[PDB]
Amino acid sequence: ELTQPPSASGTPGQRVTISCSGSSSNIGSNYVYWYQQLPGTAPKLLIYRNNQRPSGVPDRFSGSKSGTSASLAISGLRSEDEADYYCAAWDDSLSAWVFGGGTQLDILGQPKAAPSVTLFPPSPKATLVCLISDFYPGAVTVAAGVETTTPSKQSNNKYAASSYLSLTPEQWSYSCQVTHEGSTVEKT
Amino acid sequence: QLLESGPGLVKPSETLSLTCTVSGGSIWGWIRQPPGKGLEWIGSIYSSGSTYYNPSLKSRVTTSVDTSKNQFSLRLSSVTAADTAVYYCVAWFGDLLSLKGVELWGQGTLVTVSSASTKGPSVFPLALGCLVKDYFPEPVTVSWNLTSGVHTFPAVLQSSGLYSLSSVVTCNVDHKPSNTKV
Ligand SMILES: CN1CCC[C@H]1c1cccnc1
Repeated sequence: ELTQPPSASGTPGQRVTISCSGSSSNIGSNYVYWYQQLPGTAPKLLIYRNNQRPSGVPDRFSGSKSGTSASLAISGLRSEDEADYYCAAWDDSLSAWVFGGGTQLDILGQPKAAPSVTLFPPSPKATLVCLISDFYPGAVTVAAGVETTTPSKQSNNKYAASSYLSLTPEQWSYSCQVTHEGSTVEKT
Repeated sequence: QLLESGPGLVKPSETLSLTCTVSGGSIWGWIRQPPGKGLEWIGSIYSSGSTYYNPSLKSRVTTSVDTSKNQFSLRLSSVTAADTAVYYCVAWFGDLLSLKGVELWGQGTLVTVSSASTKGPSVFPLALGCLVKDYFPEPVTVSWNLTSGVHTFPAVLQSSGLYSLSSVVTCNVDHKPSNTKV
């Protein structure tokens, strides 16, 4: 439909380009739109009419279109630019709005960070809550009745996860071991 | 942002209904995003009345606009698990006064298609923070009294099919699908 690379990366202070490839019936004959989407928020329109910025959008974002291809350019990259970017256009043969698959833009240069770990005891039942925050890169290992979340990107572009050990009050010291880049911390 | 409303839980085979408030515009439409996936166009209605739908949603979509009451609406009938997504309403204005390229989006409403019942969460103190456990469906929102040092973590889905999450400060729990405030 509209095809975008799944991934891009850029360096703070530098530039990135995100491509969007379509056909004569869409990009070839209609205006291209570009969106920035941060996780868990609505898309925000960055570009309309191929190359125009809505009021309020920084001039660091620019757009262009040649034949059946379009590109979003971002200069003076900052960490907060880390987001999913989508292209969109009307398609004449389909009579439909079509969207690109999105390009996940990652911003390089983040230092390694050890996880902040907090373990809460139980306050009828018993749940041990291990909370893991502010780590980078976004992978950790935690060590019956264990349920551990996948790593999710925080709004500051570091990572978080939580682990939950379910026990009966009769079963209930206990320890949460969090491993990140060979380094393990225990809470008890 | 546009004010988007409607239930966050729909049973399979029943109808999903959402509404947004908007003053004016040129095109009103709906877009959705399944968990971990891209943006999918549902349908658009133009100020002409011309209306267009995603053909894969066969005969299941109905969109409408009532400009005189400042609203537009989506109905999606006969839903299945495949219709679980965050749904957005969108209103295109374009170049307005001095303003240019105006497009407004609803905040996004998670609709989960499931035959399981709503279940309000049980809230327990962490000592600091709060534990919000055994609820369905998503989401819960947690506020305190305080905005600094507050970290609310994404929920875990336990083997019971129920969710749990925790919010920490370095609590006002709200579960709209069960209408519970702790
Ligand atoms: C003009 N917008 C650009 C991409 C989506 C499109 C739009 C907005 C509102 C209703 N339908 C389509």
